[PDB]
Amino acid sequence: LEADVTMTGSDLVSCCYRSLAAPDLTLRDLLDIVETSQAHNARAQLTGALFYSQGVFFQWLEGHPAAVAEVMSHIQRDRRHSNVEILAEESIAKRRFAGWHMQLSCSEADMRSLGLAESRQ
Ligand SMILES: Cc1cc2nc3c(=O)[nH]c(=O)nc-3n(C[C@H](O)[C@H](O)[C@@H](O)COP(=O)(O)OP(=O)(O)OC[C@H]3O[C@@H](n4cnc5c(N)ncnc54)[C@H](O)[C@@H]3O)c2cc1C
Repeated sequence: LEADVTMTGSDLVSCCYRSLAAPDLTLRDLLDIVETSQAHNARAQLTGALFYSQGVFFQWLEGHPAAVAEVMSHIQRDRRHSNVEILAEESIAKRRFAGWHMQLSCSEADMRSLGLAESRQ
Protein backbone atom coordinates (compact mmCIF):
# COMPACT_ATOMS: atom_id res chain seq x y z
CA LEU A 1 0.00 0.00 0.00
CA GLU A 2 1.39 3.32 -1.03
CA ALA A 3 0.16 6.69 0.08
CA ASP A 4 -1.46 8.98 -2.44
CA VAL A 5 -0.24 12.52 -2.90
CA THR A 6 -3.71 13.78 -1.83
CA MET A 7 -4.77 17.36 -2.50
CA THR A 8 -1.53 18.86 -3.70
CA GLY A 9 -2.10 22.07 -5.47
CA SER A 10 -0.73 25.18 -3.99
CA ASP A 11 -0.81 27.37 -7.02
CA LEU A 12 -3.77 26.63 -8.99
CA VAL A 13 -6.51 28.90 -9.64
CA SER A 14 -9.79 28.47 -11.35
CA CYS A 15 -11.39 31.27 -13.26
CA CYS A 16 -15.01 30.44 -13.78
CA TYR A 17 -16.77 32.68 -16.21
CA ARG A 18 -20.23 33.27 -17.51
CA SER A 19 -20.65 34.52 -21.03
CA LEU A 20 -23.52 34.88 -23.52
CA ALA A 21 -21.89 33.84 -26.91
CA ALA A 22 -22.07 36.85 -29.20
CA PRO A 23 -24.27 36.62 -32.38
CA ASP A 24 -21.10 37.64 -34.17
CA LEU A 25 -19.76 34.19 -33.48
CA THR A 26 -19.47 31.61 -36.04
CA LEU A 27 -19.10 27.94 -35.64
CA ARG A 28 -15.82 28.33 -37.40
CA ASP A 29 -14.78 30.79 -34.73
CA LEU A 30 -15.69 28.18 -31.99
CA LEU A 31 -13.91 25.46 -33.87
CA ASP A 32 -10.87 27.62 -34.12
CA ILE A 33 -11.22 28.67 -30.43
CA VAL A 34 -11.40 25.05 -29.25
CA GLU A 35 -8.34 23.98 -31.17
CA THR A 36 -6.15 26.90 -30.13
CA SER A 37 -7.34 26.88 -26.48
CA GLN A 38 -6.52 23.17 -25.93
CA ALA A 39 -3.11 23.76 -27.28
CA HIS A 40 -2.54 26.75 -25.05
CA ASN A 41 -4.11 25.00 -22.02
CA ALA A 42 -1.98 21.92 -22.53
CA ARG A 43 1.07 24.16 -22.49
CA ALA A 44 -0.09 26.51 -19.80
CA GLN A 45 -1.08 23.45 -17.58
CA LEU A 46 -4.67 24.56 -17.62
CA THR A 47 -7.52 22.15 -17.34
CA GLY A 48 -11.01 22.95 -18.30
CA ALA A 49 -14.37 22.27 -19.71
CA LEU A 50 -17.14 24.23 -21.28
CA PHE A 51 -20.86 24.25 -20.99
CA TYR A 52 -22.54 25.82 -23.93
CA SER A 53 -26.29 25.63 -24.37
CA GLN A 54 -28.98 28.12 -25.41
CA GLY A 55 -26.22 30.45 -26.63
CA VAL A 56 -24.95 30.88 -23.12
CA PHE A 57 -21.46 30.03 -22.06
CA PHE A 58 -20.22 28.65 -18.90
CA GLN A 59 -16.56 28.10 -19.30
CA TRP A 60 -13.89 27.85 -16.76
CA LEU A 61 -10.20 27.14 -16.55
CA GLU A 62 -8.01 25.63 -13.85
CA GLY A 63 -4.38 26.53 -13.95
CA HIS A 64 -1.45 28.18 -12.21
CA PRO A 65 -2.67 31.84 -11.48
CA ALA A 66 -0.53 33.74 -13.94
CA ALA A 67 -1.08 31.23 -16.62
CA VAL A 68 -4.76 31.62 -16.10
CA ALA A 69 -4.32 35.35 -16.26
CA GLU A 70 -2.02 35.10 -19.29
CA VAL A 71 -4.87 33.21 -20.73
CA MET A 72 -7.39 35.81 -19.35
CA SER A 73 -5.50 38.70 -20.93
CA HIS A 74 -5.41 36.78 -24.21
CA ILE A 75 -9.14 35.96 -24.02
CA GLN A 76 -10.49 39.22 -22.47
CA ARG A 77 -9.51 41.16 -25.59
CA ASP A 78 -12.35 39.23 -27.31
CA ARG A 79 -15.80 40.32 -28.77
CA ARG A 80 -16.48 36.66 -29.59
CA HIS A 81 -18.19 35.56 -26.41
CA SER A 82 -20.73 38.18 -25.46
CA ASN A 83 -19.39 39.57 -22.17
CA VAL A 84 -17.14 37.02 -20.74
CA GLU A 85 -17.91 37.75 -17.18
CA ILE A 86 -15.22 35.81 -15.38
CA LEU A 87 -16.21 37.43 -12.15
CA ALA A 88 -14.91 34.38 -10.30
CA GLU A 89 -11.26 33.71 -9.94
CA GLU A 90 -10.49 31.46 -7.04
CA SER A 91 -7.31 29.72 -5.93
CA ILE A 92 -7.72 25.97 -6.22
CA ALA A 93 -5.77 22.79 -5.64
CA LYS A 94 -7.02 21.38 -8.73
CA ARG A 95 -7.09 17.64 -9.84
CA ARG A 96 -10.53 17.66 -11.38
CA PHE A 97 -9.41 17.84 -14.97
CA ALA A 98 -6.28 16.97 -16.84
CA GLY A 99 -7.48 18.57 -20.02
CA TRP A 100 -9.80 21.29 -21.18
CA HIS A 101 -13.10 20.27 -22.85
CA MET A 102 -15.52 21.86 -25.30
CA GLN A 103 -18.97 20.65 -26.33
CA LEU A 104 -18.89 22.19 -29.77
CA SER A 105 -17.02 20.08 -32.19
CA CYS A 106 -17.62 19.24 -35.85
CA SER A 107 -21.36 19.58 -35.40
CA GLU A 108 -23.21 18.62 -32.25
CA ALA A 109 -25.41 15.91 -33.78
CA ASP A 110 -29.18 15.71 -33.29
CA MET A 111 -29.54 18.64 -30.83
CA ARG A 112 -29.27 20.96 -33.82
CA SER A 113 -33.01 21.35 -33.78
CA LEU A 114 -32.58 23.34 -30.56
CA GLY A 115 -30.62 26.22 -32.13
CA LEU A 116 -28.35 25.26 -35.03
CA ALA A 117 -31.01 24.26 -37.45
CA GLU A 118 -33.80 26.63 -36.54
CA SER A 119 -35.51 26.71 -39.91
CA ARG A 120 -34.97 25.46 -43.39
CA GLN A 121 -36.22 28.14 -45.72
C1 LIG B 1 -15.53 30.88 -25.29
C2 LIG B 1 -14.01 30.99 -25.33
C3 LIG B 1 -13.23 30.18 -24.48
C4 LIG B 1 -11.83 30.27 -24.51
N1 LIG B 1 -11.09 29.48 -23.69
C5 LIG B 1 -9.73 29.54 -23.69
C6 LIG B 1 -8.99 28.72 -22.83
O1 LIG B 1 -9.57 27.94 -22.08
N2 LIG B 1 -7.65 28.80 -22.85
C7 LIG B 1 -6.99 29.67 -23.70
O2 LIG B 1 -5.76 29.71 -23.69
N3 LIG B 1 -7.70 30.47 -24.53
C8 LIG B 1 -9.06 30.42 -24.54
N4 LIG B 1 -9.78 31.26 -25.40
C9 LIG B 1 -9.07 32.16 -26.26
C10 LIG B 1 -9.10 31.57 -27.67
O3 LIG B 1 -8.59 30.25 -27.68
C11 LIG B 1 -8.30 32.59 -28.52
O4 LIG B 1 -8.56 32.40 -29.91
C12 LIG B 1 -6.76 32.40 -28.19
O5 LIG B 1 -6.49 31.16 -27.54
C13 LIG B 1 -5.84 32.52 -29.40
O6 LIG B 1 -4.53 32.01 -29.10
P1 LIG B 1 -3.63 32.53 -27.89
O7 LIG B 1 -4.17 31.92 -26.64
O8 LIG B 1 -2.18 32.17 -28.21
O9 LIG B 1 -3.80 34.17 -27.78
P2 LIG B 1 -3.97 35.23 -29.00
O10 LIG B 1 -3.03 36.40 -28.72
O11 LIG B 1 -5.42 35.65 -29.15
O12 LIG B 1 -3.49 34.51 -30.31
C14 LIG B 1 -3.84 34.99 -31.62
C15 LIG B 1 -2.90 36.12 -32.06
O13 LIG B 1 -1.68 36.07 -31.27
C16 LIG B 1 -0.59 36.33 -32.10
N5 LIG B 1 0.62 35.76 -31.48
C17 LIG B 1 0.84 34.45 -31.12
N6 LIG B 1 2.02 34.24 -30.59
C18 LIG B 1 2.62 35.49 -30.62
C19 LIG B 1 3.89 35.94 -30.20
N7 LIG B 1 4.80 35.14 -29.66
N8 LIG B 1 4.18 37.24 -30.36
C20 LIG B 1 3.25 38.04 -30.91
N9 LIG B 1 2.03 37.74 -31.34
C21 LIG B 1 1.77 36.44 -31.16
C22 LIG B 1 -0.94 35.74 -33.45
O14 LIG B 1 -0.21 36.41 -34.46
C23 LIG B 1 -2.44 36.06 -33.53
O15 LIG B 1 -2.66 37.31 -34.20
C24 LIG B 1 -11.20 31.19 -25.39
C25 LIG B 1 -12.00 32.01 -26.24
C26 LIG B 1 -13.39 31.91 -26.21
C27 LIG B 1 -14.22 32.79 -27.12
